[PDB]
Amino acid sequence: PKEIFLVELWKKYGEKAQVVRVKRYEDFVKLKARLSGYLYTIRVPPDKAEQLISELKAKNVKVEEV
Amino acid sequence: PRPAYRSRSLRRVKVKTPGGRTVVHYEKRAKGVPKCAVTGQPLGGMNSKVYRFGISTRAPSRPYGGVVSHKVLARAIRYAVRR
Amino acid sequence: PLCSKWESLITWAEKGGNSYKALEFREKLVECIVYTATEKVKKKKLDEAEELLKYGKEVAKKFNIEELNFHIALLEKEISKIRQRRAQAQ
Amino acid sequence: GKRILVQRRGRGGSQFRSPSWKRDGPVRYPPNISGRGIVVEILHEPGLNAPVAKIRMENGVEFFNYAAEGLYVGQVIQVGPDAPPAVGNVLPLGKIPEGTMVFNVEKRFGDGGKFARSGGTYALVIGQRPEENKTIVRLPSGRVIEVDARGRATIGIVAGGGRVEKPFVKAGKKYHRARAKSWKYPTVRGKAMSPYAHPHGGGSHQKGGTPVPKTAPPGQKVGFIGSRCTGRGCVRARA
Amino acid sequence: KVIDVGRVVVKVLGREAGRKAVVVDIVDENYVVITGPKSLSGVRRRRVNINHIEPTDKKIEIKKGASDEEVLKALEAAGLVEYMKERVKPKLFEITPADVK
Amino acid sequence: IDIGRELQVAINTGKVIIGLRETKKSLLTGAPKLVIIAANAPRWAREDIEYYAKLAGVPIFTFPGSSIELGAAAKRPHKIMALAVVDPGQSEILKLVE
Amino acid sequence: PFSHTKIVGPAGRYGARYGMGIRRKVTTIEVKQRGKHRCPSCRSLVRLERLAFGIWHCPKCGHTFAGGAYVPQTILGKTIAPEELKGVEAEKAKWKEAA
RNA sequence: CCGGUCCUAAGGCGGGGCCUAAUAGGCACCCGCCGAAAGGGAAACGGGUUAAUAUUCCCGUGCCGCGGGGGUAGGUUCUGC
RNA sequence: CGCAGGUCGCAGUGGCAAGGGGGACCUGACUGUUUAACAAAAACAUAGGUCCCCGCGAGCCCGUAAGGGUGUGUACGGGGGC
Ligand SMILES: [Mg+2]
Ligand SMILES: [Mg+2]
Ligand SMILES: [Mg+2]
Ligand SMILES: [Mg+2]
Ligand SMILES: [Mg+2]
Ligand SMILES: [Mg+2]
Ligand SMILES: [Mg+2]
Ligand SMILES: [Mg+2]
Ligand SMILES: [Mg+2]
Ligand SMILES: [Mg+2]
Ligand SMILES: [Mg+2]
Ligand SMILES: [Mg+2]
Ligand SMILES: [Mg+2]
Ligand SMILES: [Mg+2]
Ligand SMILES: [Mg+2]
Ligand SMILES: [Mg+2]
Ligand SMILES: [Mg+2]
Ligand SMILES: [Zn+2]
Repeated sequence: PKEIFLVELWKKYGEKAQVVRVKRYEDFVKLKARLSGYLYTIRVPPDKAEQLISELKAKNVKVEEV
Repeated sequence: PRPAYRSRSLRRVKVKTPGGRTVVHYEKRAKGVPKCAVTGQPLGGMNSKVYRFGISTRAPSRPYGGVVSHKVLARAIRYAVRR
Repeated sequence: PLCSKWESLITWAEKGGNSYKALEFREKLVECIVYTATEKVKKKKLDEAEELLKYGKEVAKKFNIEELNFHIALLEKEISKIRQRRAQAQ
Repeated sequence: GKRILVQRRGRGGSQFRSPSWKRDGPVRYPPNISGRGIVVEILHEPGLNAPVAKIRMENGVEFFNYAAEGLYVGQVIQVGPDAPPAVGNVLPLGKIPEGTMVFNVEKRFGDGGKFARSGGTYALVIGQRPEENKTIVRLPSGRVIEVDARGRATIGIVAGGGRVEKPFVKAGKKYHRARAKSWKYPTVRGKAMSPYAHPHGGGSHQKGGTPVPKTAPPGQKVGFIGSRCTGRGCVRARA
Repeated sequence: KVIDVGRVVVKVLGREAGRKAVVVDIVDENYVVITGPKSLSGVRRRRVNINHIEPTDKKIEIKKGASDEEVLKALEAAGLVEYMKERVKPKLFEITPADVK
Repeated sequence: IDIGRELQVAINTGKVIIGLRETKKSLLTGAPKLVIIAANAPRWAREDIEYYAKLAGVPIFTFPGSSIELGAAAKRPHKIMALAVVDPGQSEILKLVE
Repeated sequence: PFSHTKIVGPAGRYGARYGMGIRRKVTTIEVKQRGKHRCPSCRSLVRLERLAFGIWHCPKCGHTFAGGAYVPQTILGKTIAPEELKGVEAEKAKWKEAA
């Protein structure tokens, strides 16, 4: 598993993800793109998390709450 | 296996697992770093710890790279320039 | 400071026009600052963590990185909690 | 059985053989070294009697020599007839001037060197008979011998002298040296044996043996073997 | 002085080590400006520590702050274009640890 | 000629650069009148000084002692491979060239 | 004349074993072996490192060389030294002749 | 992806050759091979499961070697910054 | 690690754990080795001393021989006695 910090970098992997898992906390949300090779995790603020899940569902990537 | 672990060729590492157990992992020791062909000292930029063979290492950007140090290279270049 | 090599690599890549490498170097610089600060705070070396966080604030101002500000805010919240516990116990 | 230890030695058992795998190689002159060379290493060799220099010739051939006393790493040595007779240089005996201290002398050209190869030893170049291509030299024993003038020798004396003056204070020190050499350590006296195992073994008051002739067969040829004499009188008659 | 404008030097350290260049400017006692032209030998114009350059016997006539094509015409006047293109080859087998102590 | 006393006079009165590195830099960039090298100087330093001095046209005198005795003659408590006489103030040190 | 002993200094590790004559021989050799020597190259008074018997090393100038088994230079070895390291004496001779 | 399997050590075996009345006896020579489940040496861990296997089965997360495809940096007289 | 005070017992390193000491002679210097299954020693070995055969195509030894060990060595050395 690999960790990314920049949303712009992380979107390149998340857009090709087989699934995007979402884990929520009081201050931040972990978004985990599961690809064939790696699991890319990014911790984002909740509002940016909502925007990224909306964009991913727009691109028709599967999203699951874990 | 067991006599291979009784020998001290591998490192005995004790680790606590997420299951609450303590286990001993037998891990390899690091390989020696490259040395200068004249002085035998470790070469700068190539002395990171490596634990297995077949890992490509990037030499410093200089003529002769990870073969001789900058001191030997500079002195040899001076001798050749005069000679 | 600690991630000055990352700053120099970022500017060198941007001058050379390597946008992909510039993005990778920005990610590496953020990783440098956030990982070092988080390890310092977990070990409770708050003075070193505060110096790293001030440097990260300057770097985020210099490079326009929002994720650095967000993670710095989380770390400063943790530092405030640690200092509050220390003051209460002492 | 009944075969004595000196008879058992010739079979080539492991306790009598030399562990030459502990050494990097023979210390001999290669056949066709010439020109200038560089002293790159001075090393200890297990079981040998002197430090060994590694010489890297200008054409890439590397060889082992015994280090002259005073030889140092990075030194430039000369090999061949044109080489000056300075220390560390390898010269023909015919070219080497009289009165010179050489070492690793070759009896015939190309054998690698035979005489004056121990630490602190040297041969002295006494004379030159160029009409029979011979060089008269005095060996470390004091014996005067003729050698091939086309043979090679090194100028100087072998380093490591004085190694035997310091006593081998414990039996353990000699044990550790013997493990690197070929010696079987330790040795039982003949008269401490029984008669089946040694000619001197046996009686209630055990005694040594008088000298045996030079024609004595193996197993009988122990003790003094055809000696001209023995003792202080023999040393006096020698001198 | 040896390290002077119009002097042909060889860089000893760094990536461009063993490459020839021409000294075109003087900064101070520690630094001089070299540009043995990057199209010619491969040494881009920049400052260099004088301890990292080895001066040669050869020298050409140019003025302080001389340009790359100025150095080029000076080298072709001296007939030194191929000497500038040649790269110095060290003999690593000769060096012993006494030389780099 | 007292080499030691003249070198003291040159040190106190004129300009004498001490040290192999400073001597090399003065030979490369400055114009010293004389270079003095210790007799037991190493091979690399001896050839470096000889090559640079031959390029710059600056004479080299070989001191008749070692680095230690050169430093002692200069009254420094340390060693001296080489020195550069760049101003002979009140000394006759430059007569050693001949 | 030693750190804590009167006469048996370097041989003090042997206690009362091996005999007075043997211990005296060992002390006599070892006081020269473990003393300070003048390096043949840099002429510094330094404790040279004996890497093996006959192999000596100067920690100041890095001079590695071959010498005696327990002393860096033997009595015979001093007279037959390489002429490269006797440059100071040759300079002294030429100075005394020319002046 | 745990060991063998690979490598060489001390050493050994086979063929050619030489020796031998002769061989199934000897070996300095030449050639090949064998020789370590404690030496050197590619890469896997945690959890769960069975009456009995568990780094082997299952879940999760990976690594190595070999090969291929796409993108990219780079190259396309000449050289990467 | 130390100081002051108080206090109990027959007993305070309270159990556990845990040197008896000294003088003189013989003998082997010492550490070490030895008769697996009746002998551990004053026996053997030992460092040290000394003598002998040997300049290497040597000396000594093994093999029927081919050949081999000492020897990847060289008198500050190999071998052989005391
Ligand atoms: Mg193994
Ligand atoms: Mg290992
Ligand atoms: Mg043995
Ligand atoms: Mg008996
Ligand atoms: Mg008889
Ligand atoms: Mg009999
Ligand atoms: Mg008898
Ligand atoms: Mg095998
Ligand atoms: Mg079971
Ligand atoms: Mg008890
Ligand atoms: Mg006893
Ligand atoms: Mg005992
Ligand atoms: Mg018994
Ligand atoms: Mg008993
Ligand atoms: Mg006895
Ligand atoms: Mg005695
Ligand atoms: Mg007798
Ligand atoms: Zn020195």
